[PDB]
Amino acid sequence: EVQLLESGGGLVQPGGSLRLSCAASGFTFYSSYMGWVRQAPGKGLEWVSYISSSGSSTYYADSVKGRFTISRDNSKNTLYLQMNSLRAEDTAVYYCARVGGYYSWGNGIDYWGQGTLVTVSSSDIQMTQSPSSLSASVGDRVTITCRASQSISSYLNWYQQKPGKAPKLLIYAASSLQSGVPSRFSGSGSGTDFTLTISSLQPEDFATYYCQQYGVYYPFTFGQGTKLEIK
Amino acid sequence: NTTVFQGVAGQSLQVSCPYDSMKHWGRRKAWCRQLGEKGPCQRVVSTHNLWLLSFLRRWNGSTAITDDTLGGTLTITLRNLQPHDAGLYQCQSLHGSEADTLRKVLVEVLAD
Ligand SMILES: *[C@@H]1O[C@H](CO)[C@@H](O)[C@H](O)[C@H]1NC(C)=O
Repeated sequence: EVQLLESGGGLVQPGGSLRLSCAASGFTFYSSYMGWVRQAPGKGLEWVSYISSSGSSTYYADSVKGRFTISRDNSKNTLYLQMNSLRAEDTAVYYCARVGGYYSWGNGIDYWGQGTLVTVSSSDIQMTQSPSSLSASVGDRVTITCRASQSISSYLNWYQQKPGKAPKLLIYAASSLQSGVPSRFSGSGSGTDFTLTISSLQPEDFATYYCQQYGVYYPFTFGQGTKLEIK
Repeated sequence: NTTVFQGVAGQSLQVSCPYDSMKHWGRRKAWCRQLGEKGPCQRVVSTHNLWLLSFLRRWNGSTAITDDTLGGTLTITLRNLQPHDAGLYQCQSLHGSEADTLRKVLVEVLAD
């Protein structure tokens, strides 16, 4: 039922503007916060913008700050991102994102859109993942670590991006699993160092895994990512 | 619709809830968090048990509550606002086994 369809991606010459419109279906739009998150081609995630339930609270990343303008229409269930005065490094896949909290930030970006490609012809809290690459076999216990600079207590979220497909929320609040997540996944951690564990690895788990700070400090920064590929 | 109350993270936000001082005379007040359209309202703070000492700030976590009884005004003060403090909230008048909703307020937190 739930679907998010982005529109407006493509090629734009530098300096020009571009609008991205996201159509939302199958849930309560006026109650959930919304956002846009980007992924540079073959690179990690990066949050772009977030907008409030009432639309009267916008939060842009420092890079796009001053240039992009997030917007929304609850009567039409649409989420806009106006990228005026674009730049050459802005190019990436842009992902329409639901927050999944009844007027609250909730647990994390639960449902992602499939994203549209936007190309252009030519302090912070560091979240670092150990390792970056990893080659495993089917049925191997795998452990991934995520480190924060300043303490974040228990407000960590793990997302799992399949090859080429959109991400999806795996672990919320570091400890607990999202509804529907298989039993084998096990998240854990507190403070600065957190760990995710795959017990008895299954074939469909080979993918990229990202961590994110979600709840304490408004730089909701993502992790650099760990690529669990096949041996 | 409902009123939106914006606050900058790390700063304090003072929410006001006027009520009929005579209709709710002798009834304590509460400030709770709405968990859904039909979901329950999870209590955050409540005025002091004694109805006389309700004007003072009862503190739970980082949320204080004062209740001007004679003037009839429920003030809530959220100090050091955090992103997880964002959400929909209810001012309530508690009587017996029931709670009447004085005002529904959306609390949003901004960055700096
Ligand atoms: C204080 O807040 C916590 C967190 O919501 C809640 O569980 C508790 O019941 C509150 N205490 C009172 C006295 O309302």
